[PDB]
Amino acid sequence: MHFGYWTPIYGGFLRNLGDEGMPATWDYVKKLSQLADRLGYHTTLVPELYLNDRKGVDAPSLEAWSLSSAILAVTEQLRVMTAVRPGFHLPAVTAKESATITDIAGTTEAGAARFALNVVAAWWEEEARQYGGAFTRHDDRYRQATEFVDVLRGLWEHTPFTYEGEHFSVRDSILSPKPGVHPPVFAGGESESGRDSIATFADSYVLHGGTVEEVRTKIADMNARSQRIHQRDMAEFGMSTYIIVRDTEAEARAELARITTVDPHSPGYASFEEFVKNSELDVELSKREYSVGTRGLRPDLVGTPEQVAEKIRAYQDAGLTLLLIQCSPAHEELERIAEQVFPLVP
Amino acid sequence: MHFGYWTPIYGGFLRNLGDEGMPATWDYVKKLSQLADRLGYHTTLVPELYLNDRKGVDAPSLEAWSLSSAILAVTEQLRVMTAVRPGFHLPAVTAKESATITDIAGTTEAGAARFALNVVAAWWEEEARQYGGAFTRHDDRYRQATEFVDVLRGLWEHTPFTYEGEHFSVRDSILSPKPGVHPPVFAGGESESGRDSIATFADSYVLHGGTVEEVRTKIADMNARSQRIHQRDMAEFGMSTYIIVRDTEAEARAELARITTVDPHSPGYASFEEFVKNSELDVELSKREYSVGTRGLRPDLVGTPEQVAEKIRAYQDAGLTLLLIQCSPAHEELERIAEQVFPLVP
Repeated sequence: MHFGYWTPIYGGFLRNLGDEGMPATWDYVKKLSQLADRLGYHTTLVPELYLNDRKGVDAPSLEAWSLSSAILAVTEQLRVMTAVRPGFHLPAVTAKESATITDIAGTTEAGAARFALNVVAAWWEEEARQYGGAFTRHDDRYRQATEFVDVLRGLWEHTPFTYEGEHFSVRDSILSPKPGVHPPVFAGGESESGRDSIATFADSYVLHGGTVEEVRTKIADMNARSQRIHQRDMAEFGMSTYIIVRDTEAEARAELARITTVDPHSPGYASFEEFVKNSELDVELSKREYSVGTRGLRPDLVGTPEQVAEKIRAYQDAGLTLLLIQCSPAHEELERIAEQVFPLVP
Repeated sequence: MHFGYWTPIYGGFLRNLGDEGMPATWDYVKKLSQLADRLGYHTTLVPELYLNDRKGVDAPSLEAWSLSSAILAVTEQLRVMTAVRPGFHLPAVTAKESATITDIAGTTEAGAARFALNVVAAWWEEEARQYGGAFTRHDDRYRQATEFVDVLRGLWEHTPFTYEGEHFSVRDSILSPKPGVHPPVFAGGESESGRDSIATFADSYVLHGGTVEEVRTKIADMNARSQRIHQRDMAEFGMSTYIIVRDTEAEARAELARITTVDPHSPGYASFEEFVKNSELDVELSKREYSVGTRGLRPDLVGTPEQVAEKIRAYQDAGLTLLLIQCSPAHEELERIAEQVFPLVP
């Protein structure tokens, strides 16, 4: 079980509250990344959005690729998983940028790649209008993600590489040097049609917060699809989840109530209606499920370190290999998890 | 007189030779950037090209934006001037990436911006075919650079910002937070039609290697254009030049002969014909002028520290405020310049 966390690029993760002692500045991100790297966190997910989807469109937010490159230059072992939307990027330029970031980061002590990519869809239509991104329809959305990954892979292995497609196309392209260890491709998308495409192009899978049976079922389904396409199980499985660990379960449950106290005028839910409309997920999201992220409290990792470790161990047996923890304040909470929960989860 | 230098992203600057003890790796770039920052170098120019134009298309090369972000995270005072081609970027995404890099870098002791942009044209047509860039020519090339900068400026000052143009367009776009000190816009382009557009959108000007009279005339011409458009002189003037400093002038001239020894099988001149065709400069380049860069040896800063300092002082009186020095090996040569030439040039 690898322990990861979300990098706070929006000044927090709670849509009901404002200040969480997590400023959206490089000063805070550097301190947090260096602390997590020292504590033994395996990976950090840096989401890619040019508008703050947690505190309001006008609230301060950091750019994913520049921040990711800077984090890797000031850390030693922490892997940086960076999100990427095909509609906002050229795959040939992205492949070159990724190879350079692989060199800047190097590899872990065991020779594993310190940089990964999360192929996410541009669900926010207003963000695409504002930042000039190509908004795609769900069947062509999954085909644009396949073509983008085919060009990334093709350039990292072949010299020259040529590709022809409806969304992306390259002619006799030369990329030198190739990454030492190629960045692993992670992807998330619960559409039934998209599940087959994601099983083909991605190495590992990302999932939103769910119960132990929902996670076991979805991991088994993805491995079955990957077994029919490539004759292999998927390399890693990460779940985006919110964690609340305290000395007593009553303190943990009091903090749950505090963060779920709905403020009617909170601008955090600006992107909620657009997420419901243009994020084709199997089950539609409610306003309460969008309080800390995308079903961050559904796994219910709220309690004492022993209780939370017991729940984490059940996800490990269900097939989960990585957690992508959302905290508040992350500088104090990630240290608490490292000290109290990490030894209990082998 | 501010002393700057070119970051070696192609494994050297000499098209006639191969190995220059300057590997195109982050290990070398980090050592070089940290050394230059300690020595007192003001700025470093990181060119943007996805193919190696100095050692052959298939030779190893580093990506400009990821490397620039990583350099700024590991330095304290050195400013990083990064090149940007409008045909390979979305100006709204570039404005956000630039604001985040401004936060990662912070400011110098005097409160000046540690990140600058060099608006360069996509002259390499084969590179645009390979990496999916939008190749423009003539009035479209200069109109695309004006629109790109108008969107960058508009997003850094106004909230929301709207722009309409043939190349770029944005609708009610929100960018938060704005950079503390906006990145200064540098530009290079000797076309007479392009000179008026560059004087309008850019804060400072970049020039290729030239004589003291060529530089004096061109700086005066640019300030006269800027005076008619904005009623002000341009902020800075940088010249890309190659330097050779030795204890004796005979040693310096022997090194000049060594680096200008043409090798018939050198793959460095792969982009020479395409540079001559699609660069759009007042004077066409010869093969000998493309040996170390773009007329890097035309200023002739070859000699003893006293002789080279005397020549630098004449450029300072002609109107030049910044040098963008090309070295080989840069780790030894930039230290030599800092020790011997820096005190002689006040």
